[PDB]
Amino acid sequence: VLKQNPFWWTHQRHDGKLWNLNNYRTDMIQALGGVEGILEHTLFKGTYFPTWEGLFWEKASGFEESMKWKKLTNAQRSGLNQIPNRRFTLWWSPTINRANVYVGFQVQLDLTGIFMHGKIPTLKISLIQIFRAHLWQKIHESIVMDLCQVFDQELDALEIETVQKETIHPRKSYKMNSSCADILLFASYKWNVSRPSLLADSKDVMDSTTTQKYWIDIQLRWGDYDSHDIERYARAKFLDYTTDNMSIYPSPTGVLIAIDLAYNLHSAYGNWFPGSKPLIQQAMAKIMKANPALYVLRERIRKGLQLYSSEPTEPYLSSQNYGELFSNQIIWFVDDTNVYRVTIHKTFEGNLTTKPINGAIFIFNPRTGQLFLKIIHTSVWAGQKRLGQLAKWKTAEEVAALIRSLPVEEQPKQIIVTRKGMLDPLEVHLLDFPNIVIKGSELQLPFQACLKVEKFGDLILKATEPQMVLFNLYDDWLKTISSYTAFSRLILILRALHVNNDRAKVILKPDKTTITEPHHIWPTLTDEEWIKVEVQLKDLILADYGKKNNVNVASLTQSEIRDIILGME
Amino acid sequence: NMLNLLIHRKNLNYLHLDYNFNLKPVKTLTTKERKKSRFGNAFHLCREVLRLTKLVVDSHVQYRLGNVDAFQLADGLQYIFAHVGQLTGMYRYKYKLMRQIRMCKDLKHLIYYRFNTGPVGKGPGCGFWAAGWRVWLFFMRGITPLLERWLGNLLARQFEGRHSKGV
Amino acid sequence: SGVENEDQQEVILVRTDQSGRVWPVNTKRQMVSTHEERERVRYFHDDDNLSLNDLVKNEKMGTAENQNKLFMRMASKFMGKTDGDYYTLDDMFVSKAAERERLGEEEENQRKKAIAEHRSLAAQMEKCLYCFDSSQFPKHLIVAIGVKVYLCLPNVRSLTEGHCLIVPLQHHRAATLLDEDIWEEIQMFRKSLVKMFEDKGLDCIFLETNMSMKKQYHMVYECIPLPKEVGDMAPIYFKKAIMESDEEWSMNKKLIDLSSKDIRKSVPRGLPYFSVDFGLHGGFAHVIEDQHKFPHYFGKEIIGGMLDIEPRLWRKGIRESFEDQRKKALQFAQWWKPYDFTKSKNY
RNA sequence: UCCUUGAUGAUGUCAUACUUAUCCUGUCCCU
Ligand SMILES: O=P(O)(O)O[C@H]1[C@H](OP(=O)(O)O)[C@@H](OP(=O)(O)O)[C@H](OP(=O)(O)O)[C@@H](OP(=O)(O)O)[C@H]1OP(=O)(O)O
Ligand SMILES: [Mg+2]
Ligand SMILES: [Zn+2]
Repeated sequence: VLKQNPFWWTHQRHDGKLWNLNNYRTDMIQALGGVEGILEHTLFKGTYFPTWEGLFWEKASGFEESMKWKKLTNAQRSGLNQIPNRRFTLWWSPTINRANVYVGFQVQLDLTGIFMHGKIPTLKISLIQIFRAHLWQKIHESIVMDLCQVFDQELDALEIETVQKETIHPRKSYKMNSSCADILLFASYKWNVSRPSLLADSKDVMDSTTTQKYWIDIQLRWGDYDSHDIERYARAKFLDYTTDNMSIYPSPTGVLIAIDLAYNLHSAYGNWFPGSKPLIQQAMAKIMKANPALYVLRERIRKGLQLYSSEPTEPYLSSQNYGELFSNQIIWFVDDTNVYRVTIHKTFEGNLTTKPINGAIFIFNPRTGQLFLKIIHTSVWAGQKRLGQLAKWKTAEEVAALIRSLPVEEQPKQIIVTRKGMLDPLEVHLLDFPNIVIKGSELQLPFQACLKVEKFGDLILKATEPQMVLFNLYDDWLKTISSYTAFSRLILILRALHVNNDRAKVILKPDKTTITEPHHIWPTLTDEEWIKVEVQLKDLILADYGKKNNVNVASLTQSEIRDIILGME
Repeated sequence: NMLNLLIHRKNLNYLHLDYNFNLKPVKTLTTKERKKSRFGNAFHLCREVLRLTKLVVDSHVQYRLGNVDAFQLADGLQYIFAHVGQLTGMYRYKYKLMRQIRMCKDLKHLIYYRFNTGPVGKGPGCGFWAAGWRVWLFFMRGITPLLERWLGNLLARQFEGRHSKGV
Repeated sequence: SGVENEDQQEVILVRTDQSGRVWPVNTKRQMVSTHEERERVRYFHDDDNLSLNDLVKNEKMGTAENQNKLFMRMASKFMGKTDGDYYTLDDMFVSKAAERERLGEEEENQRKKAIAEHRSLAAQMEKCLYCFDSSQFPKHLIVAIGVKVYLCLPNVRSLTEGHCLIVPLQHHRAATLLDEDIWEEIQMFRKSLVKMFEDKGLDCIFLETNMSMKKQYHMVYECIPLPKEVGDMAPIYFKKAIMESDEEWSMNKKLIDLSSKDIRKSVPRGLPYFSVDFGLHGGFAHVIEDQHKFPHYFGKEIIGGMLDIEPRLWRKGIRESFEDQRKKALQFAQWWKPYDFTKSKNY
């Protein structure tokens, strides 16, 4: 063999590994500074992952693939020899592109507030691709508009007349030398502001009142390892911009806000007028985690880094949240479990083939009990019927069109989805409605079992035209009990329908003289009878869980029983 | 005027030399225009030397306009001479200048430690530009013949023409 | 959306990304003008068409390449030479911002991607052993049928005695790509097969090998019963052999533990993951890079070495009598009579 | 009041088969 091996004297099939370097790797991490001290040299903060634990790297989808195996002509690897190094050079870019590592002329990058020390081979391409399509300008005007719309809803708590956004020349975002005014405020009588201080300072209101005029500035930097202290940067740019002639401000009594795009740090330094510092704190904390332009920034950074993460996501509804279902907000549960349903039959050749059945979209209110059943007829499945996957898109489209037709009073605040694959299409189809929070559930609910009821099934199977049908699963319960008592009752009923589906029907209908009404779903019982049937269905859930898991239900604790019945441990 | 008369005699209307001696293309160039407009170390050495002198002379102009100060002028000149390799970029077109650049860094370490001794802290405030001034004039003492020869052969090739297989 | 009448039918043109999400697909260079009066004001040809909401949409729908499409174009021939300094690959990338050939971008995306994906998927479906209405589909190795998943038996000599498979109805290519309704029903077959082999005195090893996720292979969830005196020695073999698998000096730290994290929230949607679970306790997982130093079997080889079986079983299989020897289904169906949960009609 | 030489259904239309500014990277079948 032409290859030379250094392990010429052994083989792992026979001798074994003979060296192990995990202590070396462990205190290599501990010698470099720990993971925290290592990842500040990186663009980890620019990716905005909460933790570093489940981060997996992905060299399986780069340019070194099906093309670059057999490209041939090895003079290809003369200009494009630095292309495997791009991702690496992106990742450690806050330490490659420092002032103290390259003594150089330090040009500015193209349409950015990024400065490139020296001529790093693949860094400029990566920065052009991440700030493709004027992303600095769009990040700046999205933060100005967000801070204005924050000030567009706190008028009669402070002393105002009208906030006003200047339409300055667009080429001020990527201008480090000087700026103009990102918003101007217009106070009613006067503001005895304080003095200049920081965004995370405590106290001390004082000097002059400065009628009608108040400016903020917004400086977006691209920090490196040496300089990413955002507070010192903010105060330095304040003291330089307020005391020079190239940059002239309406009043001398305003604040600038400095945002480091590379590290997702933010701060401010200026004259804070009373009741604005604890407003701007909450505002900027909200904006740094919901801004759609910073989202494009973060996803383009992760995109270019090819770096993934299972274990953190958006924070789910998982277990400890669920008491927040019953607030004064409009919350929806959406279930598309039964949308693309299929029935299989044999042909004359014998081979099994698949014919669809009519489906439904299950929208439930966990705060009133109002139900939206959207029956999805077969005649929208004319166009694939072999694989599916457009179920997700037709479901998201119908939910978006339903919210579009719904008035603005009953529009949801949160939409909580049972199947996590819907979290991404709705997030597209609800870009028209930005205030809707879309949250996943680790707590799986038996909302598929609701179509096991004969009324729902006979409605869906016999239909020939898509229709929106209304219900209330709290039939007359809210006259006597609460929304969460009715909800836990409904979860007990639907879980017992999912488990046995017939013994629950026998126990809920033990007598012919016990009746149910055509306006309602479940039989009319007094509250003592409801206590009886709730204990009975609780027993149906727990006994069959213990049978399916070879355990006794007389040993289970209250939290374990709650996790069995309500959700999943 | 000399540098952009050299630009305009070569018909390179798509380049622009600004007033601080930064050479940038006006538009996006074809391959033929990019090969035509590549300059050498003579042009860029003269351009960066003129950048350093315009930095010095503009410091003096803002002193003489009444804009800055006497002390801030002295500290600005001391920065300029401590940071030629960070303000100009002369090193890219002649690399041996690192010999000068490191030397100025050494003088900045020598002076500041003697300057910032007692009550005086680590602020900017130090214009003692005699040392860096000497270092960058002794550089010019030897770069004068090299650049005069290089610019002379540049002009002689522009006005006489290139001899193909003469040499 | 797109139609493309494939020989009589209608197929809704859709594209899949890395993460297995399926998006609907709607339907000489001139060196545009990438400056203004002396100042550079845009890089690519369409830096003023895209709005912020349009960037959010194209960031969600957009597949995770965006370097590859440019590097394919600037890697080709007749394209000068990077001469070290003054013309690097950086300003070569700045110079290649042309004016794409009147919706040629949407043309190449739609035509290349939609047609290619459909063509590949169709071929896989046609020759898939699974996805009931296919060409091969033995149909007598079926033992179970569920709401959305079913038991099957392998088409070959079947390595061990009660070797079986847990296959979904449709192509889904991974377990992390599954929805919770399919996954909770695969877990019911798993908890029933464990209880069937535990009372028979055997043990269970559930394999899931998922190779490169762009050839559209059908998901199949192995179940290989081996005797309990060998299955208590089974995490030792897989623990030794996962760490003496893939490309040494790997990135992602081989042998992910799955004791209580159960790959759905261990391996990100999109990247290969060999995984092995021992009975009801989760075992290990191994994110696969370098698809040549990792066999597509890898689990039947470790099980086949600890049972001392010949290598013709795990690679390429041995075929059987096409109806006669394949009535081990008869033997398996009288094993799986007490533990069937998919019916109640047993009066 | 000139001036120069011939090779056996044809001709046209329709249908079928064989190679991309254009790219992706490999398996069948009997004892
Ligand atoms: O960051 P440090 O290691 O403390 O050194 C800095 C640095 O000088 P060096 O280049 O010698 O490190 C500064 O210059 P640059 O960082 O801009 O090159 C210089 O200030 P100048 O910029 O004015 O040279 C500053 O001096 P001082 O801190 O006295 O203002 C000096 O710090 P030390 O003086 O503490 O070495
Ligand atoms: Mg060449
Ligand atoms: Zn299939």
